[PDB]
Amino acid sequence: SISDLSFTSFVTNDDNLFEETFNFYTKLGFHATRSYVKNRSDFELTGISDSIKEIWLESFPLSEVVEAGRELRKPLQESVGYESEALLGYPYQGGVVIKLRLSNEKNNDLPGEVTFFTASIDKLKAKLIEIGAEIIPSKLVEFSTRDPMGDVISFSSYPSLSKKITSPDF
Amino acid sequence: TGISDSIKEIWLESFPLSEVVEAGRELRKPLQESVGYESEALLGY
Amino acid sequence: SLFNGTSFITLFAPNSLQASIDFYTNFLGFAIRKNSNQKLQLEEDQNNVSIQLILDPEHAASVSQIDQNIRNLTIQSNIAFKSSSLSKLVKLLKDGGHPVQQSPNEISPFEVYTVDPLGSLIGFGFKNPFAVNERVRKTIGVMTSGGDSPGMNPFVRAVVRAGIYKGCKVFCIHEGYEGLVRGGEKYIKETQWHDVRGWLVEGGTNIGTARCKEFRERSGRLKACKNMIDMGIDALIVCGGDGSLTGADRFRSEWPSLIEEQQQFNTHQNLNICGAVGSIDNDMSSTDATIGAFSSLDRICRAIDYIDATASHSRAFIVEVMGRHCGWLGLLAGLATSADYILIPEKPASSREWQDQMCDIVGKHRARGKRKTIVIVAEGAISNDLSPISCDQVKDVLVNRLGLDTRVTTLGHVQRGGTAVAFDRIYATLQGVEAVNAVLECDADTPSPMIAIKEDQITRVPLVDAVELTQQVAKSIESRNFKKAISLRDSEFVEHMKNFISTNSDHVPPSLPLEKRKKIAIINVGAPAGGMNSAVYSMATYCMSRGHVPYAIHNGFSGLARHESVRSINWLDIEGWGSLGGSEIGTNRTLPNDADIGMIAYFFEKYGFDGLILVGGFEAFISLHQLERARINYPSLRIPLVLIPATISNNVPGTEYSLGSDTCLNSFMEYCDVIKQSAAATNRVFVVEVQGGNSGYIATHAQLACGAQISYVPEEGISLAQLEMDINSLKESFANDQGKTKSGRLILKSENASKVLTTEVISTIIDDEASGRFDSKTAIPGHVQQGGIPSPMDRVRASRFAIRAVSFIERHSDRCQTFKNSISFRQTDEITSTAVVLGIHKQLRFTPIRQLYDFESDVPRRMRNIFWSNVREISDMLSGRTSL
Amino acid sequence: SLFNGTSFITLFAPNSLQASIDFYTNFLGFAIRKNSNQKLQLEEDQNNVSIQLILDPEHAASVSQIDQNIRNLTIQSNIAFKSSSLSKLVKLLKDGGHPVQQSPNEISPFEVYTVDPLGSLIGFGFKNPFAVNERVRKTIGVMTSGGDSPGMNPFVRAVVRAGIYKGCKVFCIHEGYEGLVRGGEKYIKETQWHDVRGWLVEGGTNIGTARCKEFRERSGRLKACKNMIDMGIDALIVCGGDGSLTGADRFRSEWPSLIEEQQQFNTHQNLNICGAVGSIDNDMSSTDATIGAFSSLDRICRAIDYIDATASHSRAFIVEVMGRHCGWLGLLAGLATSADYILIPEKPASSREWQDQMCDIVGKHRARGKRKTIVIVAEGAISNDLSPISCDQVKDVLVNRLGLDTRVTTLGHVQRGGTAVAFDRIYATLQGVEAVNAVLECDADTPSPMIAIKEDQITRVPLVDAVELTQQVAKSIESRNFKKAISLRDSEFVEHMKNFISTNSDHVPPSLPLEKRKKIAIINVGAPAGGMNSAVYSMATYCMSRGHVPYAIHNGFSGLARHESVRSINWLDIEGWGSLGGSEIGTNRTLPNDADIGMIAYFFEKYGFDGLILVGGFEAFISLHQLERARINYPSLRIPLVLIPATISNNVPGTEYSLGSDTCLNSFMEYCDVIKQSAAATNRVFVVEVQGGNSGYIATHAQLACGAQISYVPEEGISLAQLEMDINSLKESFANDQGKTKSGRLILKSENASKVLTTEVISTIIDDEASGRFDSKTAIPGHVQQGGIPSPMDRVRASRFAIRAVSFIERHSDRCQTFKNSISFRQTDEITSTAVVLGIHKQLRFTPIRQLYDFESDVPRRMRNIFWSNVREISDMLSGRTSL
Ligand SMILES: Nc1ncnc2c1ncn2[C@@H]1O[C@H](COP(=O)(O)OP(=O)(O)OP(=O)(O)O)[C@@H](O)[C@H]1O
Ligand SMILES: Nc1ncnc2c1ncn2[C@@H]1O[C@H](COP(=O)(O)OP(=O)(O)OP(=O)(O)O)[C@@H](O)[C@H]1O
Repeated sequence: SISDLSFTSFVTNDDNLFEETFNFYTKLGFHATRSYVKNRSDFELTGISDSIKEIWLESFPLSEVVEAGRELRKPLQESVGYESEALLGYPYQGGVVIKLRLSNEKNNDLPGEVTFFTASIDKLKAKLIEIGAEIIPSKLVEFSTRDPMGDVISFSSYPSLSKKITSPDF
Repeated sequence: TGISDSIKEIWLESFPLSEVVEAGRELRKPLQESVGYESEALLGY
Repeated sequence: SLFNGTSFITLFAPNSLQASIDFYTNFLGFAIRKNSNQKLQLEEDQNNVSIQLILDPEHAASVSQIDQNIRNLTIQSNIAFKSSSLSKLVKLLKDGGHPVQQSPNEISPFEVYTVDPLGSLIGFGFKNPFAVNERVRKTIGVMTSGGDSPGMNPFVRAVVRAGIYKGCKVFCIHEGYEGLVRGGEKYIKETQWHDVRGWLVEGGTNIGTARCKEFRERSGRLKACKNMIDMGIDALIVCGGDGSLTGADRFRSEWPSLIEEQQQFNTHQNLNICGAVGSIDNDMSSTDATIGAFSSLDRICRAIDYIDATASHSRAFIVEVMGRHCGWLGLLAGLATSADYILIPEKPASSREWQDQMCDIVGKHRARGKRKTIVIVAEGAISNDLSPISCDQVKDVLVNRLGLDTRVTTLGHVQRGGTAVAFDRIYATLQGVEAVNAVLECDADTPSPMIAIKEDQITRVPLVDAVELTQQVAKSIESRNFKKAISLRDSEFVEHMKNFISTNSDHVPPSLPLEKRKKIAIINVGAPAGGMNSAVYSMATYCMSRGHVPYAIHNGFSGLARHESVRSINWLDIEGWGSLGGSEIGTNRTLPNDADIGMIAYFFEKYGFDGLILVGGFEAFISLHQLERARINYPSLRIPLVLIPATISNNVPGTEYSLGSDTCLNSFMEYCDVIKQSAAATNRVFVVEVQGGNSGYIATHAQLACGAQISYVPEEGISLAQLEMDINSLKESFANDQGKTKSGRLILKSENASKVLTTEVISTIIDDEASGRFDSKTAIPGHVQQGGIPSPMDRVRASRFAIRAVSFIERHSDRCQTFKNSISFRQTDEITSTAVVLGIHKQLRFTPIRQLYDFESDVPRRMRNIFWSNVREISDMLSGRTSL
Repeated sequence: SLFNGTSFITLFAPNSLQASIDFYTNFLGFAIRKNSNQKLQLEEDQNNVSIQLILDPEHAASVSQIDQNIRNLTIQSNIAFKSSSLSKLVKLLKDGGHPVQQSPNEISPFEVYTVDPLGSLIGFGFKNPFAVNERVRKTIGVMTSGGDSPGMNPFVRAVVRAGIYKGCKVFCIHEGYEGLVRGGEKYIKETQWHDVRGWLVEGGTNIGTARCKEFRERSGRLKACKNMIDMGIDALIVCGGDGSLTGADRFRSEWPSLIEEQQQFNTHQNLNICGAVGSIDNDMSSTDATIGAFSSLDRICRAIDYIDATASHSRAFIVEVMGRHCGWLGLLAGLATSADYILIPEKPASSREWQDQMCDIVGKHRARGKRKTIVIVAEGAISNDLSPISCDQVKDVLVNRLGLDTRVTTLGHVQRGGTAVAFDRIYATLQGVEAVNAVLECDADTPSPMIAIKEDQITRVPLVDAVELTQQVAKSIESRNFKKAISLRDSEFVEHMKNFISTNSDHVPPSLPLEKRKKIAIINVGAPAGGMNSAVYSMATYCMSRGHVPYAIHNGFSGLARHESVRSINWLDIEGWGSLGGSEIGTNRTLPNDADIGMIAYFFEKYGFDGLILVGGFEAFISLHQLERARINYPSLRIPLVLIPATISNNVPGTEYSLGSDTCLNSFMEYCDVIKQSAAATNRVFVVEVQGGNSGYIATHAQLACGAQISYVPEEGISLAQLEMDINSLKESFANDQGKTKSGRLILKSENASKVLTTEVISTIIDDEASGRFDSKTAIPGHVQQGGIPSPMDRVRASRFAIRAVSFIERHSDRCQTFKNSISFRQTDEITSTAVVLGIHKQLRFTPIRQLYDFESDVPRRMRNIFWSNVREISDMLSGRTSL
């Protein structure tokens, strides 16, 4: 009874690789929502498998932007198709947890990859050429890219990919 | 205790000398039923 | 944003792919998409879950195999899934042969591995309480045989009611076998439900017993057989002694007495017979306790207690005990009252004359300081050469060989009179119920059963095998193989015999070599409970017997940490402790962490304790866990830690019996009897407030033992609908009392059953609803239910458990000293096993604190899953209660 | 063992030794041993403490100096000492210029440095609660002047009692100056303690006021002077308005009227005079509030509230307000009731005609949706050219220039009548007390005082300087410098004027440039309190005024974490919120850590909040601390966090005033009045149960405002001895009622004062002890004391505080974004300053949560050091209570 995917975790031994990966996604629209380091005040929810540093990045979902004419700001859940649930309701839902292991011990990276959805395929392609590399695709995948981690990019389970502001029903 | 932090810490104790109990078997430590033990608000003398 | 969502996970397989296809489909609930292009795994409709699998050689078989084994150490990049109720998937993986990683095993994130390793699962984005979990007819005949045994009336009451409830006519065969042989309406009377009213309190046998000379011959056995077929009795239930049941067994084999002198012979072709032991002796071999044994033991100890309750030199006292065949009463009384010398048939003097043996033991005791010498003489008191030893024989040795003024106390019929003790009432009742079921469940291919108790649990044992075994013991005594006779008796008897002689023997050189001798400490944690002092007495005397140094930690963990309350235990100072109520050491509810855990650890190393015995309730339970978990910090705590549960409540997991619960049960049972008697004197109900806290154990058992109509328990609570139903029950009960016995009515309400509907509130509602037809009054005795003088059962059980505790510490100390003398202690499985809870389960077993704390307890403010569910059902059956 | 003990510490010095000798002797209590061998430091007798100091060159000056500075970074081998009460040594070191290291600053181990660094100190061996800490006569004359002002009777009551208590004759000068000029027994009557009974409730002035034409001239001023010397009045207390006090001030300077026409001239040589402002106007310059101002403001708002409590297009309503010189009543009513347009003398239309100004503002409001237009017209309503603007003038503009059917409401005498509001009763009383003390403490070299309130605190200000300043304001208005006149008024007036025009102005372009515009959120945490909705209304309207985006977090932290309750605030939707009771947003007691702190943090970043305003009680206080402490984990929380205390209790540290306490005080005061009135009708006492929890603030103030004989508070508790003493007081009180006014008797008991001695128990004890001479009845209103419609004070204070909160977030947001956009956040001092509590202290100040949580609060189950100690003393004085 798995709803969807919660997050992807990337573990590294090299701090230099860790920080360069953080800055890579930072340039790509990610925001660090939670941070950890070796102080007894720090809250622990994730830390195995332990970790010396951990940065939780979030590329926030897309909601129906509010007009006020001044400059555009995010709405609330007073939005178009928001249906309140027992917990939170029902908006293009992606978070990636970056973990850093000690000096020593640690497994080697296996061959698998993750494919994320983008409603701005060309805008992403342009930032990647402005930053890193753009791998050619195989199979829904539009293209692919890399850092110590190789990743794929396409459109979600829906038919197509950027109308954030939705059409209200009749 | 852990500052000043620390990766490892060992607390060693060379226990005080008390009035040893006879039982003839082999000698063992007494209690605070000992000679000059005077009980205080906390622990005694 | 630009990373707008998460479309799918892409996995590359070596060349084979199918193993993973089977895993993600059976374990995760995925499905292969229709018409595959080469040779997509989607979960379900209206979703967005997808995993892509490709057979391209991009992932190696050698690398993947090495990575799987590498993970078998309890780091790599992974993928987490949002999934409700992770607990169900973790069990499905573990049982499917897949290892998993989780937070408190309660649980937060779950993580397993496939050919595609590290497949995580979270129960939510960030920290918070998780995502909600999605979507047969036969007429019975009862009889009693042999001498009066307390509990015979409770048994008959049970048989009459159980049989009635199961829809069958119950006949009470008056004057046992005599009544069975003579027959007729004169001796075989049909009994009604209301005819056995308040028989719980009644002593002896209301039916009656008689020795039938004719039934000893085939002459009478045939006459009895006719009378059963004439009365239409399809089944017989005998409640009596050894021969009483052997004669029933002979009657069973001799039943094929077809005697031509066919309608009746066709119907009444087979004898449905069931036995229950109604004896004070406890001589029957296939049961641990016979009905009346503990009440008789109680009468004896009541006398010994009175004897001990005085001053004086040159004084000896003889307690002449009833019990012709067995020495159980002598041995247990001797144990419960710490008697100097016991004369029982299983253990006569062997290497020297009984007079020399007695005088030596008595002498040693007086020499060390003990001024009140108590000698117990069994009815079956015998010498090697089977010569019976009389009381006068024993008296003259004490008066002439020693200078003691001896005063003999003889119980006689006292040992058969009085009401049955709580244990006898509870057990005789359940045995009565079982006897009916056994008799109904019986089929011609099933051997005739005898109802037996085996470590606090009702069982069925073949009567032939039990009759044969008792004879084997008598044969061993008569053939002068006493050592053999002792082993032939139940395992509890052999343990008690060992326990007694060891505790009776400080005044003889230690039984262990110098190297094997240890420093064992004892504490009392929680509220006082009967047997706390007995557990201390038995442990100290057993330690002296082995050559150990027994230490007592006065006034719990607070006394140790704040005051260095480690005190030595002197044999003369602990004189009469086994019979004293409360805690002489001092007990409190202070936890090791509420006192200084570092200071407890410091004193443990200062005094160099090789083990610890905790005697106490739930606080002592938490204490064990707190001491066990602190082992990583303190090597001083890396020693065997044993808990002997002691609470009147019985809220501690690990045991089915907590020390002091029988003492408490019996005091409350005596209180309830007086209250019901008072109700019987005036159309009145009593709402009796019960102790035990959040544990409904005492009210359950008191309801059964007293004949209470209802018992309101904390596990169930009190609903208005049940309260209205129960009040209407009372309304009807009193409307139907017109004609029957006025036995009185009780409602037992555990204080914790309702905070709103209190004893006082409940009673006012009864009066309101009663509309003058009857009244209600409360009975609130208070937190006095503890009781003074502990029950002989509590004194005895505490001795047994204290010794098993010392013996466990002996066994495990060697293993512990490895973890003690070493740092780098990673808290293994070999060490966690040493922090244990001693308990009764169906079997006497030590259970590691870890499994009971994490899984078997309401660790929180509740301090408590119950076992007594069946007892509850039966007590509602016997009182006509209708639940909802 | 072999290392049996610790003899002494040996320290080596470079060549000089003396600096350390001075340190260990002054700071540690050591002493130099008698007759030194070369050129030993022992502590005391019957001990074993010793430190050896040697001057041998074994330790270098360069190395030691470098090590001392190296330690100034908050590892090295050290020595620890066993020392009781470490707190005292830590203060002695820190203040002596020595740095120290400790555990919770409460504290466990203390560590400092000398020339011999790292000298540790522990308060015990291992973890446990620490080692216990070792070892003048003059006769007064009162008068009232000017128009009726609620609170004049409470003031006179105070003066009569205070003066009596201080041992001096009090005379009440009837008909003010007229009575003073006419003199005699007819107007100057001696007043007794019982003569001012129940005057708290009484409206207007029982003494009376009269405009004396003669006193305006030297003719009368002389006659008045004679009458005082004839009556033997050594001191005068005037309670009145502006001119009423200016005339008293002129009488003060003109006092040297020796006039020969010497015994009396020698004694009555100096005029002891004291002033108190008895005006509804609030025109006097050196005080923040005049006596009667808030009651008058209350009458006005009561009318506006009734006007708003209806439907309708083409409707306008005019509220004609009494108040000739000042615009304070108009401005505050306008603010409290969110009026469209106010016509006050300090702010007449300047750049355009008042009709054009009014029509524009009114028009804009109607256009945006507001259907009920309320226009407030001051008595002093004026134009630029000082032409007075009438109601009819205003009516015709609304009826003819706009199509509105206008209905005028004129308060008239309503604005002077009725009982004084809780604030007026409390303040007038304390002012009366102070006026007496001031008059007694007066000396010829001391300038005549006027009693003034300065931000909820009673002060003394020179009457001449206050008279001069009020004239300066009048001069500014008359000289047409309104901007100047506004600045000349008290700082609260200037802030309120700014607050009103900004909240009145969404319908005009934002006051901040695009870059400086932020996203501010608001939450309500705890139980509801009057002003919660006003704080929300004012914050949202002020945000729109600046160009910020106001967000409302519905139903506290639980609503955010479990349901994403971030909601936008629309101006039309919040119509009338400033006047609504409770919390429209939704409030609860759920803490950020009891809700998901990670989820709160997630939504803070999802919506990108630039600041947070918490409106609530102690749970909102803990909430701040919990959000502040989570900043290390979540960059999203590294923004200014501001708490505006809102509790009826006033338990939150940081403020002396919590929002809703005046609303609550007033509702309970109204309840107590009815109860006392009922007691007055029947020899009866009422024990009135008071709310506020563990905070005794409300019962303290209710005792003063209602004239309760006793108030039982949680900080003091209720002793049996005090209860017996207080009951005997009641016994005597009723025995002495024979002859005096029957005003009734109250005892106020905070529920938390005693768990055993409850309202109901206390009252039954009174009846038992009373022996039929009087009876006792309880009054338990319940947790209803919250109150609906918040007090004008609460509506006004909430507006002021909400704006100060937004303004703080504006100031601190730039600094925060440094910590927000950066990882490696080490939790500095620059950031901890942003998590603050807005409060009143003597001064309106923001206090960092860290200092109030760690040091100023009972963080635990108590949720609460008090300031109201003096108020308590005075209320016991005024009621004749004797403590123990
Ligand atoms: N009947 C008894 N009652 C009480 N204690 C006994 C009894 N028999 C033995 N003991 C305990 O055992 C200790 C040793 O007893 P003993 O020296 O006579 O050896 P034994 O093996 O039990 O005797 P035997 O070989 O004659 O049967 C006694 O001193 C006593 O403390
Ligand atoms: N008497 C008033 N009553 C209510 N709001 C007022 C009043 N005077 C000004 N305002 C508010 O201030 C806003 C701007 O006021 P305005 O357009 O008249 O400029 P101003 O500086 O107040 O006027 P002036 O220069 O004529 O004194 C109004 O739209 C309204 O919010």
